[PDB]
Amino acid sequence: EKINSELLAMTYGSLVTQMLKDYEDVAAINTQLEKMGYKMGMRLIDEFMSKSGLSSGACREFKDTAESIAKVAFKMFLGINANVTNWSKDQTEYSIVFDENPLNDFVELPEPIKQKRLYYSNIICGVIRGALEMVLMRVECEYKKCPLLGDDQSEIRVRLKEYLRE
Amino acid sequence: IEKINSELLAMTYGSLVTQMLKDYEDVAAINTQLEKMGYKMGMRLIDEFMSKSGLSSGACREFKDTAESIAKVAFKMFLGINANVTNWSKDQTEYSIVFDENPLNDFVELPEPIKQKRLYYSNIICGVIRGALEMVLMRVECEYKKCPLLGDDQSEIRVRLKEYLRE
Ligand SMILES: *C(=O)CCCCCCCCCCCCCCC
Ligand SMILES: *C(=O)CCCCCCCCCCCCCCC
Repeated sequence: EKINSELLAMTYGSLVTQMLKDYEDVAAINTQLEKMGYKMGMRLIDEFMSKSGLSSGACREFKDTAESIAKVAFKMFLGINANVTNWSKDQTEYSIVFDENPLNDFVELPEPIKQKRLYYSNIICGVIRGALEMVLMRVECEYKKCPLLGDDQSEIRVRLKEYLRE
Repeated sequence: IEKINSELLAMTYGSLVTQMLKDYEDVAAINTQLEKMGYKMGMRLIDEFMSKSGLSSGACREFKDTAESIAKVAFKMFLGINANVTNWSKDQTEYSIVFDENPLNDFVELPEPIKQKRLYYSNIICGVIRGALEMVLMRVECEYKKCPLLGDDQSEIRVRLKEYLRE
């Protein structure tokens, strides 16, 4: 709902504001926002699985995670419609692109923060990594494009590092 | 609202409190900054609440009216919490909002020295109340008095009217 989405956006906005006071190094902020999401995603995967109706085999292959994240997870948690593009030939990498992001609403980065490329929503990358670890996939996930930095759309890259064994 | 969105909000807020708790020696300042974050949010949120709640401007004429509006409508709409009003003052300028469950508190355990320092983990709620009511021209003071994370039997938030404001 819009009001709960506004409330989440403002809460996360308070977090990023706090990080900008507590850290002088934007790279450090990016790293900690991602580590914060990582812990969340390990806990969020259970809510996603139950409320999505997906089975374990919907998560057997790395290739399958693109549609689940872009078409289900993004709508469920952020109300965003995302698309999958830029597949690698070996299908170990894909990009998730989207033109809207409720966390970005009413946000304006000061010029030095833009030039140093803060990824305001970097927490999303951590959530993906932590969630996918729980279905036994170790991935790297990083932002490449964000309209707050003057880019034409948002793009997040997801790369498979290894399949895990329990 | 829905569990997955409420869990997601609880975890995002939890990362905020966790980041602030690095400043472990001035817990009072943490309480205050959490309130100021809520204060700014509540000024921005009040208009949306009025719209989704269907309340008119005259629904907010008297301070006594805010108690049911916050405890019974806002708390359900924003946190999924059912709350109750108690401990009215004789002149109806003070009431408390009491509740036994709080989704922001889920799976949270404060270390013993933080409990002794009386962190109010959910203090952002007090600021939301203060900022929202300012927009309907009430200057209020709103503080936590009891929280189960500190060993209390329930949550209690005190709301006190300081003055009716002028446009
Ligand atoms: C099998 O393929 C499992 C799918 C993994 C679900 C991933 C959920 C992540 C969605 C992004 C949520 C970002 C929330 C940010 C909060 C501030
Ligand atoms: C007229 O007097 C109407 C009363 C104003 C209602 C204000 C709504 C308060 C919202 C409380 C919930 C705080 C949410 C905390 C988010 C982390």
